[PDB]
Amino acid sequence: MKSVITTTISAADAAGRFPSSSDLESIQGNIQRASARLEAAEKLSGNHEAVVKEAGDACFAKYSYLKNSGEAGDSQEKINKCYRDVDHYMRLINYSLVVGGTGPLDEWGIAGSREVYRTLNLPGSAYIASFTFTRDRLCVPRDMSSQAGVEFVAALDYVINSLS
Amino acid sequence: MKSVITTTISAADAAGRFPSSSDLESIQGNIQRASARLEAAEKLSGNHEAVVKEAGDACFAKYSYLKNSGEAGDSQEKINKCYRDVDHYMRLINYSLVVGGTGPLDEWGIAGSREVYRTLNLPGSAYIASFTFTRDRLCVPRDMSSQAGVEFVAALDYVINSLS
Amino acid sequence: MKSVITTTISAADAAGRFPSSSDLESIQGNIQRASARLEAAEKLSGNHEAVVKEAGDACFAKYSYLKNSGEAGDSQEKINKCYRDVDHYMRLINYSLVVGGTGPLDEWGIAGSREVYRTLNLPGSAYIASFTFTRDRLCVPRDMSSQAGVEFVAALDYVINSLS
Amino acid sequence: SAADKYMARTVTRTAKSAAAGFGVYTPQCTEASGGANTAEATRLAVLAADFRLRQAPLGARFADLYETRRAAVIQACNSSAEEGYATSFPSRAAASVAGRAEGLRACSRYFPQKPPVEEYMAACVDRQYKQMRVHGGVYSTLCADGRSAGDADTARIAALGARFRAQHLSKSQQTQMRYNAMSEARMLARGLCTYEEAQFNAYPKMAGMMRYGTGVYAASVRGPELVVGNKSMTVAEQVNGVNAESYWPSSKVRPAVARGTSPWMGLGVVKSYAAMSEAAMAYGIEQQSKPYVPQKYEGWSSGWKPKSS
Amino acid sequence: IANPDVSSVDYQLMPPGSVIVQPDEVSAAKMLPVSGMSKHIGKTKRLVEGDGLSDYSRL
Amino acid sequence: MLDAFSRVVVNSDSKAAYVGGSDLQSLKTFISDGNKRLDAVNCIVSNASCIVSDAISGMICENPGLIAPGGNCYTNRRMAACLRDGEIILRYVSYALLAGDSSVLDDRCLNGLKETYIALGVPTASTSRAVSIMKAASTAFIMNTASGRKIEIAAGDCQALQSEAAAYFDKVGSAVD
Amino acid sequence: MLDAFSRVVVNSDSKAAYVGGSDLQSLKTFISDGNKRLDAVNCIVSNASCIVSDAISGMICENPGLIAPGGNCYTNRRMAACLRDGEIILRYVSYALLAGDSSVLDDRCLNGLKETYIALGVPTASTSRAVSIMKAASTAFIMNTASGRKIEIAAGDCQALQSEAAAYFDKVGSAVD
Amino acid sequence: SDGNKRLDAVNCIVSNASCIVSDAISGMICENPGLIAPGGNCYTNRRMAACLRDGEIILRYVSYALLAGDSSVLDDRCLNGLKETYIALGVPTASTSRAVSIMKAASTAFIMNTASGRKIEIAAGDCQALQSEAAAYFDKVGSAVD
Ligand SMILES: C=CC1=C(C)[C@@H](Cc2[nH]c(/C=C3N=C(/C=C4\NC(=O)[C@H](C)[C@H]4CC)C(C)=C\3CCC(=O)O)c(CCC(=O)O)c2C)NC1=O
Ligand SMILES: C=CC1=C(C)[C@@H](Cc2[nH]c(/C=C3N=C(/C=C4\NC(=O)[C@H](C)[C@H]4CC)C(C)=C\3CCC(=O)O)c(CCC(=O)O)c2C)NC1=O
Ligand SMILES: C=CC1=C(C)[C@@H](Cc2[nH]c(/C=C3N=C(/C=C4\NC(=O)[C@H](C)[C@H]4CC)C(C)=C\3CCC(=O)O)c(CCC(=O)O)c2C)NC1=O
Ligand SMILES: C=CC1=C(C)[C@@H](Cc2[nH]c(/C=C3N=C(/C=C4\NC(=O)[C@H](C)[C@H]4CC)C(C)=C\3CCC(=O)O)c(CCC(=O)O)c2C)NC1=O
Ligand SMILES: C=CC1=C(C)[C@@H](Cc2[nH]c(/C=C3N=C(/C=C4\NC(=O)[C@H](C)[C@H]4CC)C(C)=C\3CCC(=O)O)c(CCC(=O)O)c2C)NC1=O
Ligand SMILES: C=CC1=C(C)[C@@H](Cc2[nH]c(/C=C3N=C(/C=C4\NC(=O)[C@H](C)[C@H]4CC)C(C)=C\3CCC(=O)O)c(CCC(=O)O)c2C)NC1=O
Ligand SMILES: C=CC1=C(C)[C@@H](Cc2[nH]c(/C=C3N=C(/C=C4\NC(=O)[C@H](C)[C@H]4CC)C(C)=C\3CCC(=O)O)c(CCC(=O)O)c2C)NC1=O
Ligand SMILES: C=CC1=C(C)[C@@H](Cc2[nH]c(/C=C3N=C(/C=C4\NC(=O)[C@H](C)[C@H]4CC)C(C)=C\3CCC(=O)O)c(CCC(=O)O)c2C)NC1=O
Ligand SMILES: C=CC1=C(C)[C@@H](Cc2[nH]c(/C=C3N=C(/C=C4\NC(=O)[C@H](C)[C@H]4CC)C(C)=C\3CCC(=O)O)c(CCC(=O)O)c2C)NC1=O
Ligand SMILES: CCC1=C(C)/C(=C\C2=NC(=C\c3[nH]c(C[C@H]4NC(=O)C(C)=C4CC)c(C)c3CCC(=O)O)/C(CCC(=O)O)=C2C)NC1=O
Ligand SMILES: CCC1=C(C)[C@@H](CC2=N/C(=C\c3[nH]c(C[C@@H]4NC(=O)C(C)=C4CC)c(C)c3CCC(=O)O)C(CCC(=O)O)=C2C)NC1=O
Ligand SMILES: CCC1=C(C)[C@@H](CC2=N/C(=C\c3[nH]c(C[C@@H]4NC(=O)C(C)=C4CC)c(C)c3CCC(=O)O)C(CCC(=O)O)=C2C)NC1=O
Ligand SMILES: CCC1=C(C)[C@@H](CC2=N/C(=C\c3[nH]c(C[C@@H]4NC(=O)C(C)=C4CC)c(C)c3CCC(=O)O)C(CCC(=O)O)=C2C)NC1=O
Ligand SMILES: CCC1=C(C)[C@@H](CC2=N/C(=C\c3[nH]c(C[C@@H]4NC(=O)C(C)=C4CC)c(C)c3CCC(=O)O)C(CCC(=O)O)=C2C)NC1=O
Repeated sequence: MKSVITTTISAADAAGRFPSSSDLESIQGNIQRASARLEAAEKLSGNHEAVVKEAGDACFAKYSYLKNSGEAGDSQEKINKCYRDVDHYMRLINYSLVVGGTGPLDEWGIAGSREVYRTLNLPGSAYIASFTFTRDRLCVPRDMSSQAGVEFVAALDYVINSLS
Repeated sequence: MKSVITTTISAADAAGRFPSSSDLESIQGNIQRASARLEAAEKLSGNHEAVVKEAGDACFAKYSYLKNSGEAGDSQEKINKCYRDVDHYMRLINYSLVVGGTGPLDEWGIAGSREVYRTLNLPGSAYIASFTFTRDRLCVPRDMSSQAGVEFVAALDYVINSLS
Repeated sequence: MKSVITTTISAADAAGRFPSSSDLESIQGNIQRASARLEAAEKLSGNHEAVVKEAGDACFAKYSYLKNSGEAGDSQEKINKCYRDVDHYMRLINYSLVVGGTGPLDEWGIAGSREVYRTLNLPGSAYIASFTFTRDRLCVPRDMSSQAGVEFVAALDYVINSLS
Repeated sequence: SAADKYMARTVTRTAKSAAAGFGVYTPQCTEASGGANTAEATRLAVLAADFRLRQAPLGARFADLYETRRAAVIQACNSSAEEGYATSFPSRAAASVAGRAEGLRACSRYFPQKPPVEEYMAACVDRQYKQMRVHGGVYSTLCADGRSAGDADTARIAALGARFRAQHLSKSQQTQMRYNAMSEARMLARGLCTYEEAQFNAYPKMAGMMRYGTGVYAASVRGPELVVGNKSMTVAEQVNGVNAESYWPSSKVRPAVARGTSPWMGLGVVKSYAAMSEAAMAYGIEQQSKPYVPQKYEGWSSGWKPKSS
Repeated sequence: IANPDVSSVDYQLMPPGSVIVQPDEVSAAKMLPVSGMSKHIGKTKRLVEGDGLSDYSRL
Repeated sequence: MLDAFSRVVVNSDSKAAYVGGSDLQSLKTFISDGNKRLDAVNCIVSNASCIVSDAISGMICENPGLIAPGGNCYTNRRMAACLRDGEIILRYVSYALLAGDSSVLDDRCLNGLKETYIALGVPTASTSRAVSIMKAASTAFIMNTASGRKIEIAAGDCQALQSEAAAYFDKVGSAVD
Repeated sequence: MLDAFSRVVVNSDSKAAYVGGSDLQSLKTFISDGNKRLDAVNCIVSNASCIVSDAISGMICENPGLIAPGGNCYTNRRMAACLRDGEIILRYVSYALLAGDSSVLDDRCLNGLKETYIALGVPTASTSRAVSIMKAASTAFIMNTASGRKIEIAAGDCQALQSEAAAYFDKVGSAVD
Repeated sequence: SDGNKRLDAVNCIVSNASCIVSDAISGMICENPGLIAPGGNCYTNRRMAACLRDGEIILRYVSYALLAGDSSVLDDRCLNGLKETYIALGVPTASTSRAVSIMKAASTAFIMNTASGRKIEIAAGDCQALQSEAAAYFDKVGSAVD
């Protein structure tokens, strides 16, 4: 998983050396930004269930045709998988938000997503509809003070730019 | 471009030998199946324009939402690009149909298609709707006698299984 | 669909010539008898439910064996089919009454009428009983003017003489 | 294609424009109905004939092509534009062979009978077209008398009243159809043929009796134009029409399939994630299922009595 | 203000599935505490924390 | 137009061999099953307007949108052509029950009908429904299990020939769909 | 083949209702506008070879490449079929002016003409030009503003009926293009 | 010449507004199942209220268009960019275009009294021109929503 610690230890391991003061300053920065991000993670684990509701409901609020034919949303069960995969992505945003690099959200969600989503009849645009809805529902000065919100925006940006 | 001739010549070149009787039997089979395939190509160049019309009109007959919002079909001009890309694919079916291998249809249409279509928010399901419409409009015993039709089915099969 | 104007247009069309003064006189007579026709159409559209009600009630009043087993309108649904058929008839009498020729009543109601009834073991004489009830009952002056009355009776007579 | 179709239609219109005179239709040709019975029955006989024409095997279409092409080349002498029309537009050429054969009044039924040996010879060549239809003991289905029980009775009636129509022609156009029928039978006489032209000489009925071609390929091209008339449905409407699942059968992408679970084991982790629970929603759909359809005829009148069981 | 004057959505004409009704809290005890303040029932819902600001000024 | 005889003769012609023993033996089972086929065709013929009337009126009762205004049964002449078409379908099914081979039924009606009904806008699902109703009705007559007509024949098993008739009706219903 | 009457009857048939008051009221305005339509059709008929000759010779004078060698007017028989076709166009427009509905004109000529002229090589822009000349000429006869003929009719306003005739000619000119 | 007839038409469309607005928006909801469902644009009570308000406003300014008899009143700044606002609030535009079409058809059927259910008594006339002005305005706006 790519984090500050793994990048600098892996880079010093590729170097063949003891970790000099550069890596020490890097993990110093990790323990500087840590509090702002972890506030974001605590609040995400706070109200994740309503994030599932508004996220998926906006996801079919944009595209209605998925509920129309047999294609990707034929039954209520496939819609359960819809909400399910959205909660997987939010759980990975919580994980990468805790780690602070995009490591677990990359190796668990993004890697090999394209063969699966292409193989199955799923349009990434509905996921992107969901995530753009979540970044449009960002209550900064009232819910996630300033920079917690910023880190949440950055991670979810990375989600969309990975998928699109 | 993968054809019979290029596969056997390239394979014999990698072998480091003159072309023995095996390659000769391969091109014997090419000149056996040639007439059936080329009748298909002549008829395709016959009525390709009506293939554009029915193909794209069925493509928006299934999915109407593309004409609804700004996403992929905002204007009449993007619909002209829709019919345009369909004619590219039919012209590549004509090309690979003449060559007889899937060479030009692979290197011209399929190669790197997924980064482009994924990048520019282009759904594959509408293409697949168009091509499945064309294979459902196969007039075999009256238009494309038997095996010309069969070769056309095979090429268009390869198109869908490349895209999906 | 037969009318004055369709007969004369089809006539001069059959000659391959422009419409002479004779066709002009014919459509002049159409716009002479027009107001009597449309007066009858207005009153028929006024009170059609009572006409169909008296028609079907007198139809089963003459023939009671229709409600016998299993030969005819023995159930509520079949008698509902009776009243809706009579309605179609008065609707077609209104239609040809507006047209002024027996065209739409012929091509919609009369054509193939004989074959359908025998197949369904539908007696035409009971239809005749219904229409002749509505024929005998009408008063030329009270409900409407005599000329419109004449037109209405003539159309209904056509129905009878086309039925059996 | 449809080019051929419109050309055929207008050549039939200029064909049947003859004999309609100047407005008075000359009932010598154009009634076609007889009584009311056969008035409605000729429409079903024509639709019968057309569908049996496209039932013809694929081999007969092309023999039909070279016969009608040959005939239409004889129809126009020199006339490079016209032979160009005969080569370039096939169903036009069929409508011009048949349409010429109409506008002349050359056909046999339009001939009345004044002598007997004329109709004996006519009966012989009649039997020749009968033999060229029915091959082997197996009856050809170009015959097409019955389409249901009782239609060909009305074909009898129409044929015999059609024989009665031949007599009340003006003798002018009767002598026209004699000389004119002779000329036609020498146009398409298949060579010079002293015996054919002399047996035509003594017998103008026999000059009428030459069936050049048939209507297989012109029906083949058109297909259903005659029934449908003007109602070619667009692809957009035809996909969204009644025959959606049959017009375009392969349209579906990933049909959802419901597996046959036992009710005892729920098999795993599922959340309804729905506004209404499945139990409640299935209940609502089953309660609201099908409204009693109220009917106007049974509607309460002024007064009323409630019926008693 | 958003009030339609001459206006009726029928909700019987809709297809049988597509009438969905949702309750914020499915309980008695939590819709009304013993004291007056409520986030669901009454005029007391006006006095929740948050929602004091407005995002329609983006037009 | 090929019966079972012409099927064996055409297949032996493609093989270019003589007819032999086993093929003729299966055709001997056909000849021994002859009178059963004769009585079967007699049963389906002697119930024609029966099966057509009940079948098509049942088709309208199943889906009442056909008699609705704008439907394909909505005209009196359209109903006439409807009943007539069902009658002709039953007629060629009866010819296929005589023949023992469906080549006649492939050549008369199965060729050109789907395209036709697409060109007219006849609902193919409803026609497949009516052919299915004529299937179950006709097999109920061929087992003599009609609950309003029970005619006297000596007892024999005819489930195979009934499956043959169901194969013809399923050939028509698969043809229109 | 549908007039005004059959248009109202077909629309009321699709609605499946009776004819009623307002539709018949609009058709009463048709009957009250009857003699104007009669005299209008008489004016367009009594100037036939007039309009065809001036129209097509004007078409050649606008674009003289038609009479140029290799053009579609360049043969004597081609000029014959040219004049004849213009005459038949004017004929079906006259039928549509009698009918009050363009269904006859849609069924006679308007269906299948563009693909025909593509098949024959007839320039569609030149035909649209000729139909436009017949449009302005015919409306100039229908307002009685012809600068070579001024016949006696009593005064009335017929701008709406003139717009109807212009709708027929614009239907033909839009049909060929 | 129009006067009491054009005023009569405007009074026919105006004293039929409740039926016309709730008609077209209820028929719009019926046309597609998703709007009603939770998370839909028109799921909450307030959003449905603004939906009916927008229907009433469209029909109201189309009625104002008729008395003046000129399309200039029908346009201007509030209407213009309406599409910019409906994009900036995520409002579906195909849905609105359908509702405007339904309002058009109900308006012409009221203006010709062919609508079965209301038979207000007026002496008969030709009004086709004015009907074409009514449908003219509804497809001006119906082109502007898309
Ligand atoms: C873990 C991360 C996380 C978030 C980022 C939030 C995001 C979020 N906000 C709301 C919900 C809300 N958010 C806001 C906020 C807003 N008020 C405005 O005037 C502004 C536009 C905006 C602040 C900038 C409001 C007003 C609501 C309630 C909306 C309503 O009920 O109408 C909801 C629905 C549940 C609820 O009502 O609380 C959610 C999931 N919740 C989370 O769990
Ligand atoms: C660790 C992270 C992680 C994810 C993010 C998911 C991603 C994912 N989703 C599916 C599978 C699926 N995902 C969906 C979801 C969708 N339904 C729609 O209408 C929308 C387009 C979309 C919700 C927004 C559906 C319907 C399926 C089943 C597809 C099918 O079987 O046709 C599958 C295949 C296996 C399966 O069937 O479950 C996978 C790997 N799974 C994971 O392990
Ligand atoms: C040699 C083969 C060959 C092809 C097959 C095409 C494929 C292709 N299409 C586009 C590009 C495009 N293709 C479409 C087509 C679509 N519009 C829709 O509504 C449908 C989903 C779809 C038609 C079925 C559109 C709209 C664009 C422009 C996309 C955009 O700019 O948003 C592009 C990017 C360059 C461009 O803008 O033209 C390419 C490479 N090009 C090629 O060179
Ligand atoms: C659209 C066409 C149309 C018609 C032609 C009439 C026909 C008609 N008349 C009556 C009904 C009637 N019609 C008459 C008329 C008669 N009085 C006599 O002395 C004479 C025999 C006769 C006039 C010549 C009478 C008296 C009644 C009432 C009969 C009764 O209630 O006893 C009824 C039953 C409903 C009613 O009571 O009004 C109907 C349908 N109605 C229509 O809708
Ligand atoms: C009862 C009286 C009676 C007749 C008089 C003949 C007339 C006649 N001849 C032919 C048919 C024919 N007749 C001829 C004869 C000719 N060959 C030539 O070189 C000469 C021009 C000419 C002899 C002088 C030929 C060649 C055919 C066949 C034409 C063809 O198939 O191309 C046919 C069509 C049927 C057929 O093919 O046989 C008929 C009806 N038949 C009759 O039933
Ligand atoms: C010219 C008209 C004509 C017919 C209509 C048949 C009638 C017919 N059927 C059988 C005879 C028979 N018919 C049947 C038929 C069946 N029995 C069943 O239980 C099934 C319901 C049914 C399936 C078809 C059977 C089983 C026999 C007796 C077995 C047999 O003879 O093969 C016989 C033998 C003589 C007799 O029984 O007296 C005859 C003549 N043959 C004809 O020549
Ligand atoms: C090179 C590839 C190639 C194709 C894929 C076809 C596709 C195609 N088919 C048709 C046209 C047609 N295609 C068919 C075929 C049939 N319709 C039926 O209902 C039957 C089920 C089916 C035969 C099995 C028919 C009947 C038409 C003409 C009418 C129609 O559109 O259905 C047309 C319009 C031109 C015409 O009328 O011929 C085109 C472009 N043509 C080609 O050249
Ligand atoms: C059988 C054949 C036949 C005809 C051809 C007409 C001819 C005709 N037109 C009018 C009458 C009329 N015709 C017109 C028509 C005209 N309006 C103009 O602007 C143009 C100059 C012209 C159309 C091209 C008008 C306006 C009247 C009424 C004149 C008036 O009352 O001032 C009248 C007097 C009766 C009436 O008022 O209707 C007659 C006989 N009538 C027939 O019976
Ligand atoms: C203050 C409110 C106010 C109104 C609401 C109108 C009402 C009104 N309309 C007309 C009169 C009329 N109104 C109409 C209207 C039409 N007829 C049709 O068949 C169409 C359905 C409809 C299209 C709009 C017609 C045609 C007339 C008669 C012609 C005319 O007077 O111009 C008259 C003339 C007097 C009378 O008829 O008694 C009046 C006062 N005027 C007003 O001052
Ligand atoms: C003229 C003798 C003749 C006939 C009648 C013929 C073939 C043939 N055409 C026939 C029909 C037939 N052909 C026509 C041709 C026709 N229509 C026209 O407008 C003109 C100018 C025509 C021919 C001169 C008509 C009117 C009919 C009557 C309509 C009908 O009865 O179907 C028939 C009658 C029965 C049948 O349809 O088979 C037959 C037997 N071949 C012949 O030589
Ligand atoms: C005077 C107006 C007139 C006609 C035209 C005929 C038409 C006609 N053909 C019939 C029936 C009929 N028609 C043919 C076909 C025909 N016969 C052949 O042998 C060959 C080669 C044929 C095509 C050339 C056959 C095979 C039959 C069945 C009777 C038979 O065995 O001949 C029947 C009987 C219908 C029925 O059984 O219900 C009629 C009415 N009848 C008329 O009154
Ligand atoms: C209300 C709209 C309506 C109809 C119309 C009927 C039509 C109908 N008849 C059936 C089937 C059916 N129909 C008949 C024929 C019929 N019965 C007889 O005894 C006699 C003398 C007959 C002709 C008069 C038979 C013999 C059967 C087989 C069942 C049986 O044993 O009766 C079946 C069952 C189909 C199946 O098994 O898949 C149907 C749906 N049903 C409807 O819902
Ligand atoms: C030198 C090559 C040449 C021609 C040929 C003419 C052809 C011609 N006639 C016109 C138009 C035209 N033509 C006529 C018909 C004509 N006038 C009558 O008064 C009578 C009795 C007529 C038949 C004999 C009328 C009535 C008009 C309408 C203009 C007018 O009021 O005269 C127009 C105007 C077209 C338009 O408005 O778009 C043209 C181009 N022009 C040319 O340049
Ligand atoms: C099953 C889902 C469903 C609906 C909901 C309706 C909705 C509906 N109403 C229409 C159109 C329509 N609606 C009304 C208003 C309505 N009629 C009245 O007589 C009174 C009193 C009314 C309010 C109570 C009128 C007046 C019309 C015009 C047609 C007419 O004359 O009735 C139209 C036609 C639209 C068009 O012309 O483009 C539709 C689709 N249709 C559906 O399929």
